[PDB]
Amino acid sequence: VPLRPMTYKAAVDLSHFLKEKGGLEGLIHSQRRQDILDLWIYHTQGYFPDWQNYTPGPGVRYPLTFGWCYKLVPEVLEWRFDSRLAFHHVARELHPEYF
Amino acid sequence: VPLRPMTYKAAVDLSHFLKEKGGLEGLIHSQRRQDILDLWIYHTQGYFPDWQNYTPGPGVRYPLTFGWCYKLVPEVLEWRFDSRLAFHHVARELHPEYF
Repeated sequence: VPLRPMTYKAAVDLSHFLKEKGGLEGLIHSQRRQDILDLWIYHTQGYFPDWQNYTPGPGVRYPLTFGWCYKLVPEVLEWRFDSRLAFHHVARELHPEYF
Repeated sequence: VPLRPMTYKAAVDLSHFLKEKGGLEGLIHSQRRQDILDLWIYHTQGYFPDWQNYTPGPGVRYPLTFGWCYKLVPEVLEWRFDSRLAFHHVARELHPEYF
């Protein structure tokens, strides 16, 4: 599918789709796992795999892409959904440098 | 100045400018007062005066425009600044209908 962009719209439609039809919720996090997810989406939906970044730790890793509603919570981490993320751009609040 | 749009960028630059050089902070709210502010900005900076809407009450009136960081708190209200507004689109969280 046409190489498209990761807009806030996309980030939710997709963020949503992963909850209502999938076991990402809870699933322990690993770089390799993220990559197959990232590579998959990129092929399935078409978004270039470089948007799924989280804040640097320690603690909770808030997504850098507003709209994407999944943070990584406890360094063993899990894919924890959270919809106040679809409205609160936490990661920008904490790390304004990144934006 | 060229009739421009009220983008999140503008909404803060402007939202900021009002704190660091003005007594809007606290000032009791009235429709008429808002209007002279709205009409002024529109002339000064150039933004068509129809962006400064807040949520319907009771209670706190969160701005409908993300970026604009001023809510109306207590029905006598005041122009109360708040920067977690530049990151949290509260009004969309509460009233998803409006968006």
